[PDB]
Amino acid sequence: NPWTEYMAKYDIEEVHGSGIRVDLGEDAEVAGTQYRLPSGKCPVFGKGIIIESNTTFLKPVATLKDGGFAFPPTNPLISPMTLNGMRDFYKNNEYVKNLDELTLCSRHAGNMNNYKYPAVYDYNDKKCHILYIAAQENFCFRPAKDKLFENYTYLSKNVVDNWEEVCPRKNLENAKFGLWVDGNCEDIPHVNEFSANDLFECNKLVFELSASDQPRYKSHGKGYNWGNYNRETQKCEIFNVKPTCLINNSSYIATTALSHPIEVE
Repeated sequence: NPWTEYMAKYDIEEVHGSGIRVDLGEDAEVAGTQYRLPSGKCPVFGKGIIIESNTTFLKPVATLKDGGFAFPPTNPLISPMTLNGMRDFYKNNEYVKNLDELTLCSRHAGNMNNYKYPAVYDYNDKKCHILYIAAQENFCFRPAKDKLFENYTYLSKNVVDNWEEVCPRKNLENAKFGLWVDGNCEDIPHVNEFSANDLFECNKLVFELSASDQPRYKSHGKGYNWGNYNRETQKCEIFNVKPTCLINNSSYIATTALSHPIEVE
């Protein structure tokens, strides 16, 4: 199989290793009590938390419906923090100061106190928001990809510093996910067809069906994490087994729950 190295980043069980829609893949103790928390190794592009009721989840947590999920204002301001603020903050730490923006944001969040907070990096403002609340679905709320969340990036304490190399980001244009069989890339045999107006809607549906750690209930990255979008027939072909090759097909764009809902390569 000549695709093995190239397709490794799409083996989501291995490279991410946790829930995507809801990531609660590890446990940590804070003062004699066991809590679940995000533990996936890849960033989740376009993911945010919808609350319905009229205020962003990146608003600071209340000090409940008054506020959001994020760290409350501190002194000096640890959250939110700009990329350049973080680089200045850590400018004496050669192991941290040159990290990519997402890994930096993850490490920054994890530098607060066993149990390490997840984060969201917003590419719009170039700000890292440490999330005080690690819950992702229930205040009633749910995780989602939305046009408003497009530049948000949901980050666990475990985001690897080489995610650029080993994690999905972009959708693959003119390409269809497949299964390497006997020296040839074959179609995924069974797919679950969801109609979708565009790639974004397909990416949002794959995310909705993807690996989830909320209904000892961990997904470990298993689930409907992939979709082939036929842009001609407007079908989001969703499946739950890892792809092991690509088929060239101008009609398709290959997406994953982790991938950005818009960017193509």
